[PDB]
Amino acid sequence: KRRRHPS
Amino acid sequence: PLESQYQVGPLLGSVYSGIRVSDNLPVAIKHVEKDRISDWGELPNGTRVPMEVVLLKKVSSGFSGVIRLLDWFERPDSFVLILERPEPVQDLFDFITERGALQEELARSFFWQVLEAVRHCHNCGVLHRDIKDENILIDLNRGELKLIDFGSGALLKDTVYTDFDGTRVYSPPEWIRYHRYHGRSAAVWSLGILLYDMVCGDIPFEHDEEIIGGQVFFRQRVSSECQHLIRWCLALRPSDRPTFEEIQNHPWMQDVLLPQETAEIHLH
Ligand SMILES: Nc1ncnc2c1ncn2[C@@H]1O[C@H](COP(=O)(O)OP(=O)(O)NP(=O)(O)O)[C@@H](O)[C@H]1O
Repeated sequence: KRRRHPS
Repeated sequence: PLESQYQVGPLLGSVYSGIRVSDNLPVAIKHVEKDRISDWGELPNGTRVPMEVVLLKKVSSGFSGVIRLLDWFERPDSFVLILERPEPVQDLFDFITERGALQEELARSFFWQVLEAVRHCHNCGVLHRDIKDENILIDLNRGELKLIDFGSGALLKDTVYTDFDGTRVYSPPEWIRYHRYHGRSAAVWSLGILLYDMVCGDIPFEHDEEIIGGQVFFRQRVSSECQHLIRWCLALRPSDRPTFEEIQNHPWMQDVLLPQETAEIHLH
């Protein structure tokens, strides 16, 4: 699982 | 003028697609709520805008690998930024999600272009502080990368930073353990993260313990030269990290493709 990471 | 100097369209991710009606230039229309801003600055003329605007003005001069601010407006409760929108475009996070781990030749061309863009920033006295694949757009026809989202940025300084609002998994171990860093050395760390992301198809570290352990396991086949550059960027000690000059003189960085070659070979 590859995911985006918020600030 | 405001709502009818730009015909406005659909949401991108609060950022809208727009066209500047005076000449049909594609643009992106970004809205930022005054409540959600913690950093402010003053433009050359003295007046007090969000840091984001200040930093984009400083780097939007000339051509570069950075998305340029064309205009902006204040509203009672928000600011609105009009930005370049290249078309067709895809951001590097989606590009990697779909293509997987990039071929080294392609990763080298992208990474070099990101290095040129970040050097451009630093030359204008601007530190981005959120370099990552999601803050990079690929113009697919020209093979050109553009940096976006200066919202966590700061004026470049040589003294220590004790504040940080970027992405933790791209943040360096000195930030994790001590809540302090220096700009260039932190930027290089995140450039190591980004490079691993390109050649491996995902970031190396998800958890704080992994970040401070600095153990870089390679999940895809990656040349020794590239593994070395990445390990160098990801040195635990900031002063052991390479300068921007040493990165661009690294053996793995030689014979880079031009943007148009990169598009023709890998994007068209
Ligand atoms: N030319 C462009 N400039 C900025 N964003 C764009 C552009 N074209 C497409 N986008 C999309 O808009 C998304 C959000 O932009 P970004 O500048 O990262 O704002 P943000 O910091 O996530 N949120 P906020 O600034 O609070 O609205 C990006 O991830 C892009 O996919």
